Amino acid sequence: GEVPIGDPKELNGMEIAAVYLQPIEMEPRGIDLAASLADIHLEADIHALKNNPNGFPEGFWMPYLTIAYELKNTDTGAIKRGTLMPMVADDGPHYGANIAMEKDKKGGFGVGNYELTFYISNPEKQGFGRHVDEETGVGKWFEPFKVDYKFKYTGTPK
Amino acid sequence: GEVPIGDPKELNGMEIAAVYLQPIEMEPRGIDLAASLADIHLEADIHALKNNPNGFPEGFWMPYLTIAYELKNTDTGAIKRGTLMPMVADDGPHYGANIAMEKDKKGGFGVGNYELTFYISNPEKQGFGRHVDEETGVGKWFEPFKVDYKFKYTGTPK
Ligand SMILES: [Cu+2]
Ligand SMILES: [Cu+2]
Ligand SMILES: [Mn+2]
Ligand SMILES: [Mn+2]
Repeated sequence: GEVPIGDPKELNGMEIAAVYLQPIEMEPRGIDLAASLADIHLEADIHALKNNPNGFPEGFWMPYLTIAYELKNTDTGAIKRGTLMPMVADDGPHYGANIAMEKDKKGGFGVGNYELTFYISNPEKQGFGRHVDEETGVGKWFEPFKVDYKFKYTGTPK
Repeated sequence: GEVPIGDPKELNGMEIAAVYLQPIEMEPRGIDLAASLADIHLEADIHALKNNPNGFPEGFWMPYLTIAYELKNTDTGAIKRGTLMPMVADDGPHYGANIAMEKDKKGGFGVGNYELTFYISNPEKQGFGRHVDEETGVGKWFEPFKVDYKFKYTGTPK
């Protein structure tokens, strides 16, 4: 029951797609918003492309990325921010977070037209190294960037 | 060059193998022992097996693992410990560390018969989440475990 969010982007040797589905229960507790307090679960699917400049195989999950998001309702004008934390599900690893939409007590996060922005920084920010030697070395990481999406939130799918 | 260390184990839905190379110049700087001060680059190749109980596709590198090593020289008795940090090379991500062997003056880490032990803890120790709902949930993480290797160190590869 995954609803697609806009069109996927291909940049910095990665494919960056967005989806959302029913809220999910995550361990460890206390890091994420609880399932009952949320309406959706946002996910960032980031996998390596062909000939990734940082040495990642095609289709491999891009790990240790630092992802912040910004969800804007174009109609009501409401904006919220958070972070997508790394986790694994039955369809493998991803970056995600439970998000309150209708249940957001501030309001203006119900059914409507939206803009989603990711803010991604490379793995070195989290202590992930890379070889730079002649034989096995890879190229420089990307500078912090962002990708914009546009989608229509049709309501909670739970 | 790349010299293999012992047999690769199949434990806890993972293929765990060990190899060592020539000292690798790594970035960012400061994070690892310098290539000029080292004699080998110890490596731990850990990927998911078929039917992984924690949702990881077959072949995928297992991320966010805490790997501590204990390299002991059975002839001389000299022990040293450290941790293998995550990094990427042109053939993909792995856990590695530059190690001083002949260049370590504090012990007898020269050519001879060695024992290598990895002490691996699950991704949840570094704040890696997992879904536990019925629809998209995965199995419980493995408890901390050891894997043992026996090899003969022949010197710096060249
Ligand atoms: Cu998730
Ligand atoms: Cu390495
Ligand atoms: Mn998914
Ligand atoms: Mn290798």
